[PDB]
Amino acid sequence: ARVTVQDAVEKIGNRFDLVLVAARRARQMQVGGKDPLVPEENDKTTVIALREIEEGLINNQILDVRERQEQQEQEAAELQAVTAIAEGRR
Amino acid sequence: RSPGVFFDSDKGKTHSSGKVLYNARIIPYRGSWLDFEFDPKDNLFVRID
Amino acid sequence: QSQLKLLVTRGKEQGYLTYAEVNDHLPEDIVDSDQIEDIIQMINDMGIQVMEEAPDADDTDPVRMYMREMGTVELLTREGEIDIAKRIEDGINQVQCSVAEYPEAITYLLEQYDRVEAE
Amino acid sequence: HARSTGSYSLVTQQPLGGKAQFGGQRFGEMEVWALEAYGAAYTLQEMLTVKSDDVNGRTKMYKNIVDGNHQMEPGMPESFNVLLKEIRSLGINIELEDE
Amino acid sequence: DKIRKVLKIAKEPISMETPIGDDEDSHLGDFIEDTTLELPLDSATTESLRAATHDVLAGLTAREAKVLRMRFGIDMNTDYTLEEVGKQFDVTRERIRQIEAKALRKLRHPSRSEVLRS
Amino acid sequence: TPEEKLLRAIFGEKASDVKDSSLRVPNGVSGTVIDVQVFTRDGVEKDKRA
Amino acid sequence: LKAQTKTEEFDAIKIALASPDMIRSWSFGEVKKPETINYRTFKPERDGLFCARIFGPVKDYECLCGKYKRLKHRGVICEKCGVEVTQTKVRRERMGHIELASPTAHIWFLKSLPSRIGLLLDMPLRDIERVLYFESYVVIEGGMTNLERQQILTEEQYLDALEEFGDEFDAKMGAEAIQALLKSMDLEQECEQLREELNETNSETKRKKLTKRIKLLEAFVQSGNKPEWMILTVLPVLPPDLRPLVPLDGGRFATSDLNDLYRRVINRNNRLKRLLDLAAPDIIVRNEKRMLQEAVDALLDNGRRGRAITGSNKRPLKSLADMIKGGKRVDYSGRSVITVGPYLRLHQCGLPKKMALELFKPFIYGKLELRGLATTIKAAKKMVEREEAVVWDILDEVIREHPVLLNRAPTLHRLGIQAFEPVLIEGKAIQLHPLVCAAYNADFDGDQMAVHVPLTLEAQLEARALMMSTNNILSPANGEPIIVPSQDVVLGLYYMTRDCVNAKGEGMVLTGPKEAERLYRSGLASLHARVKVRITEYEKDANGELVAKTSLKDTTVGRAILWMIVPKGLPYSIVNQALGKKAISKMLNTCYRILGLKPTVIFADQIMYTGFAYAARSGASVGIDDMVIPEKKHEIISEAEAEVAEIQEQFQSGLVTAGERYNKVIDIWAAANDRVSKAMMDNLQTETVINRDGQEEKQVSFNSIYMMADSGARGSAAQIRQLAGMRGLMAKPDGSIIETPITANFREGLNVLQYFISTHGARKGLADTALKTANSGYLTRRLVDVAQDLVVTEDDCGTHEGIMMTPVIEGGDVKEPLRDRVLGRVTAEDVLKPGTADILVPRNTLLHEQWCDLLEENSVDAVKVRSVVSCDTDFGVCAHCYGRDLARGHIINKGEAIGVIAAQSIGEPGTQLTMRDITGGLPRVADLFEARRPKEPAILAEISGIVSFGKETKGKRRLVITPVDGSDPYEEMIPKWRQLNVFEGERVERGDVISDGPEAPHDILRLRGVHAVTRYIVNEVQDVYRLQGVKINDKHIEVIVRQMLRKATIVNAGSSDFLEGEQVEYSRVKIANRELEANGKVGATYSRDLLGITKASLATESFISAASFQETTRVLTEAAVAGKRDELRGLKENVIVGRLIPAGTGYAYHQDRMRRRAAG
Ligand SMILES: [Mg+2]
Ligand SMILES: [Zn+2]
Ligand SMILES: [Zn+2]
Repeated sequence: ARVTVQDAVEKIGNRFDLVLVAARRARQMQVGGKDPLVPEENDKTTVIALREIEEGLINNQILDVRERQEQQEQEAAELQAVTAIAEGRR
Repeated sequence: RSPGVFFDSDKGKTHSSGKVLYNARIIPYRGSWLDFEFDPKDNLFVRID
Repeated sequence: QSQLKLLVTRGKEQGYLTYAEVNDHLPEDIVDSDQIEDIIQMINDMGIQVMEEAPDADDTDPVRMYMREMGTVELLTREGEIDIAKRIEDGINQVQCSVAEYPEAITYLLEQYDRVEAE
Repeated sequence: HARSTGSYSLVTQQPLGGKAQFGGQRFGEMEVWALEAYGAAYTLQEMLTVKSDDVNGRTKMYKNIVDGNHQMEPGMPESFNVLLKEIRSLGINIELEDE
Repeated sequence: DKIRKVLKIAKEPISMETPIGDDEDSHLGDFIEDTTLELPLDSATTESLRAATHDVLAGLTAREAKVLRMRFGIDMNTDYTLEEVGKQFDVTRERIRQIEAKALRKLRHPSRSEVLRS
Repeated sequence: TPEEKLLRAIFGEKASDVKDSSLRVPNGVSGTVIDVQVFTRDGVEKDKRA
Repeated sequence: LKAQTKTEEFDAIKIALASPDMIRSWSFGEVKKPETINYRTFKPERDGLFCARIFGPVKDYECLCGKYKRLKHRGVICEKCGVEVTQTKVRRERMGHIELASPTAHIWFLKSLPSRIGLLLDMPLRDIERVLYFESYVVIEGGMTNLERQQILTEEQYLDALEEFGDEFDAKMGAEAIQALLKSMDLEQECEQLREELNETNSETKRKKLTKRIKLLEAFVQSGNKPEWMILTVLPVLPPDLRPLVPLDGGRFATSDLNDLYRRVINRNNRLKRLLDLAAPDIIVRNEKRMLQEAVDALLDNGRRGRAITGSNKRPLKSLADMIKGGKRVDYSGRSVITVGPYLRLHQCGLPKKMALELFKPFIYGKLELRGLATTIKAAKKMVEREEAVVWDILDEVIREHPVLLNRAPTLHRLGIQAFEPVLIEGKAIQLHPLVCAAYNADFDGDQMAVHVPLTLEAQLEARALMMSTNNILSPANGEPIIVPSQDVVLGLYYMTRDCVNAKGEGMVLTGPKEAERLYRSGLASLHARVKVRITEYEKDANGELVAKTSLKDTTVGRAILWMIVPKGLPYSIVNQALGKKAISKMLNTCYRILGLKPTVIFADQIMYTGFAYAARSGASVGIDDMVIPEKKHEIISEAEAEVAEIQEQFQSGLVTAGERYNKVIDIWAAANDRVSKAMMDNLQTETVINRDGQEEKQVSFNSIYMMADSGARGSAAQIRQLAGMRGLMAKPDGSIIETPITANFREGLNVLQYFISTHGARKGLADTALKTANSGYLTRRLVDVAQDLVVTEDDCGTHEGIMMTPVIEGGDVKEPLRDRVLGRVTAEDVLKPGTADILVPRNTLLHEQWCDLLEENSVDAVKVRSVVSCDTDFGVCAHCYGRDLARGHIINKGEAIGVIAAQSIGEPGTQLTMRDITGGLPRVADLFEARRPKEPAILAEISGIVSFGKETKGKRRLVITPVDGSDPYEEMIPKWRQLNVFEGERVERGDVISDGPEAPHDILRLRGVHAVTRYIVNEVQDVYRLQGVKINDKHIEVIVRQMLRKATIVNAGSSDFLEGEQVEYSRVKIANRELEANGKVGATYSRDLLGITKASLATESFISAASFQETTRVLTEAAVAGKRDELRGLKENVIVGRLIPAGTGYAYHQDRMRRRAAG
């Protein structure tokens, strides 16, 4: 996708929303939990995210949902500390 | 512009209607400007410097 | 009348905003840096209605206005000056005597002198 | 000419040089037209703040670059903060209220 | 020389708003660079320097890290001397200087702080 | 800064109360010196090279 | 439960007056001394303009004296000197104040066009308000006897009036007098009584001043500001760093002028304070008070009245206002001279090694310390400073898929900045793709371009998905391709066609690719013969896919091999059967509309490579013998000079009108010029003979020069005609034409005389070029200033109305058709069909579906289409109503930025517009947009009635026409000057011509209709683009016409107050919310109003936006009087504040924050 990027706007209209979502994903790779889906092949995270959108996986609703499950994983799994702090100030 | 005196044109529309309004000017080498110009009513005016 | 009629009828709209025109068609002492901004503000921008706000608004210098009030000479002679000076000394003497009338001014000065000699 | 980061004027924290490096390229009105048309919000965003005259921003974002984090973290460019004080220096008051 | 210093007080002097190269449009105060600010490069290295030292004192012992840290006064503001450190560690003066020199001995192979020098 | 104070302490202080402002050839260009010149102040110790 | 008291996110900014206490809130101390820096220690004085206790410390964390040094005491002040030891930037943000003795008038609210303090008080500016506060004529402050309430008295009048009454009407003079005047003023009670009195039995002889002030008085009281704040008692001080006195080189300090100002105001102020304690002679103190006035007024804003000089400079001093009244340098930047790079792709550019090294310095550092190599950050710097081989490879890594966008000097349109993928090149010059070299309008005369590095992550994605050159295939102005092959390549593909008879020809047939082996292996030529081969075509229909079609066509060697480049689809062969000229781009366009992006992009690289190679193979040159003169030249010239000779002899013997024989002999030479021009062209065109089989035949000259002209590549008729023909009629500085055309040509010698004649043409050519080049941008600024705020929003609304689009027909008496003006256009609603059905409602006319509008024959030449002119949208533009025309093929993406793209496209071709019943040129375009009345405006019938004379010249007067019918009459005024067009008694319609002259758009919009006026503007502005021959879509003209009709004027009775001319934005949104709110009778009917670009742009919501272009001293002032607030949606004002642009990549951000600001 190092020359459009046109195949991606087809999967999600408005080239602007495309930039927002792919950068969102590209941010996920560059710093934090990487884990791309399409093989890297020596490409920057800028385009790796786009390769995914073109491939058909990782959209706007997709990312938001995995964020929901991510929160339910960070929160629900480690609630033993939170509840312990809840009894702190009664 | 060369010193001395010359009568300038100012021809064409200068106040609508369109009527000449010729004007003279004296340009000194070391001094002040001395002008003489007409008006629509054909009066004569002077501009010192 | 003069300024109002000349300004309006001429400027319609003078095309390229002929500034160097009606400014000569204005009275009073010319070549000022005060009357300048008051013409560049009306012509364009808020046209039509601005040209009616101008006349209704038309219906200067520190030093020149200072010499004006100083213009009130009221100069003096050796007689005049000494007269004024005499009234000054006259006023002053009555004040001190009025102060001398005050016993606590003497007693305080006395109290503060003993303070002076006490170092 | 080419410039990553150099000196800045005391008055306005904008890039300038000629003593060791070269003062970075000038943007302007003609170019901000183009960026707005494309929809390059973040490019114009950076190109107006951290990339130019954001005191804390440029340093904050440069550290993020060497750390390989990108992002941005912008802030009010001093080319607007100065205006607040210059306007406030006059009898007129401008305040940037929350919501 | 007294006369020389006198001439260094003359004139207003010049104002920044003065046009210079007569561009579009020049002002003397626009060429004035800032020097109180530090280069982002310089600021980045200082941070990495903090990380460098904060990581090197880890490969040291407590009775050696605290010794090096407290003497040259780092990450604790007010730096102390041989006595104020010799009192808090029983053995006074020479003993603590012995350890202080031993820690410096340790830093003769790592390259991190070496290149950070220049 | 404390960390720097430690750093010079580990590699030798020599912390001169002087800076540096030597005239250096700007990065990129390169050539050969064909003439040097020195205009000394009238009342200043002239240099060896001068 | 928020109420946070920190520097968080703000949704709006407010502007209003500042109370003396308001100023005190910012005060971190009071400047009391004019002293700046020490004469010896060079240290900040005690309470001077540069205090350390008041403002900030000099050094970062050490106090003034030195009791405290390091970070130990960053929150505690010093013992010996109250110096808060934090930063030095504190010295950059701290305020401070001076507290004057007697009050002082603010120069702005005093003398800034309308006297705010006067009009609020109803009182003359430079007349009465001057003589009353300069201590000249004392004013009153309310009296219950004899004296009114605001009359002006002299000293004599004062004591006389005082002796008569006194001790019960006390009224001071000067500054504090106007204060008590503004303070005593009751805005509330006056707002009532002004409403009562200015409504009682008064026609239009008063309503003017009545409506004006009552709206103004109502505004100020509701603004929140108390008129007390008008003249300040406490003047705040600017932070020191924003006006420093920094030592330059070897002494010689450099300060700002504000220090001169602040120093003067303080000195004059203290003398004032000292005199208000000593003997107080009225003349001495009053003068000093006037001098404080002078000082303060000069510091705030010089302007204006003499200009305070001093500072040794014969130039004035830069006051506060002058420092904010009326470019943005950036890091990570560079520039260099550009050079062509044929070996590149369409998404690639040649970026120099040393250039790219210093540009990605922060990226190289990070990646180095990331991999290993460098032990630390400072290790990397020393590592790249010593360019160490390995570093270059890491550089090859960081620029991999990191787009860098290029920029040229004159950025007229969007294609001024385009992104590419960085390619390392051993050189110090920047190389560019020869296709997008036209979009930039860039040549290699020595032109130099700039480069920028998208640092931000999404800033890279903005560059790749938008500003990347591969996404900009089509022009935003006109749907046609912009990266279309130019001179070198096109002559290349033209040389790859051009069927030449025989000459190593013959019809030896094969199958495509094998022919390539034939061409390299000689034997056969290349431009022959024709010859036949097997063409395997591919076409699709209905269910798409691909349908093969092998056959045997008669192409040429060139057409055969060139076919290999052509993509999978396409009509095939026939696209190559023609040649290379304009269809060279036509081929590219069709490929894009039938294939897509990628197939078209690669196709361009291929067609580019092809042209250059085969053109290089061709080797077309230009020897002196390439430009052949006709033999009949000397013949034709003699004949013309024979004819003109007969005419001069006639003029000699009277006969013909000698007054205009000049015109007729000019026609002779003009005919003569055409004769040589036609002869030269017919000769140089065909010629040749060849020898096909049995010899004797004719084609077209292979005369290099001709080939270049018959294939774009900078070669037009006029230039050619000057090469071999003759330079025709030449202009004279007078503007007249010389009656002796340059008979000779550039092929021949040129006499010293005729060159000294042609020198005038060149001078006025370059010079006129210089004017219209800057005048073009002068137009674009106005176009953008008014339009750069509207963006396609609320998706796609309802509504069906829209201008009936029809082919621009001058064919009434000249025959000239153009019917492509509907494509990518959204249908109004099922636009009929000679029978039934057909076109849908909102179906956008496809590129293939407009070609279907020919299958319905020449019968259907009228279709209603949704336009930005209509569209019942609110503060934006419906996506459907717009179209699609971009570099992209679909409809405009929701939240684009129509305005700027529109303006750019319109003011881009301004470079090629010649300034002058036909004005013509760029100036003509301006007048249509400004909506100016012609020098001889025609007249129209407002209401349809029966025409009759209304008292023949009985005024005044001047004729009078009165069309009365049905009910009520009208009396139009004809000024005798200029005739008529309708006799008495005749009936007219609603808007008929009765002057048969130039039409005024104001009347057209006002009477004829909105569709009419917009149709007029578009079809009249286009007519000046036809002549210049510059293609530009009608949409963008419609777009600027959209907000060219932004506001209107209401005429009836509603929640809005009648005479007020308000925009249909608030109007429609409020009239829709009144029919079903309480009653439609609490609202009126409005009326669209035509206002020019400037007059429209003048009006805008943000006060920050206005302060951009228009007079800041005015806008900031008036917006200050009423408590106004920008909040905060505009583009321009949201740029200077330096945040996300409410459109494009943003938009989503603003919408979320826009809805977010609904809780409170
Ligand atoms: Mg050029
Ligand atoms: Zn102190
Ligand atoms: Zn719509």
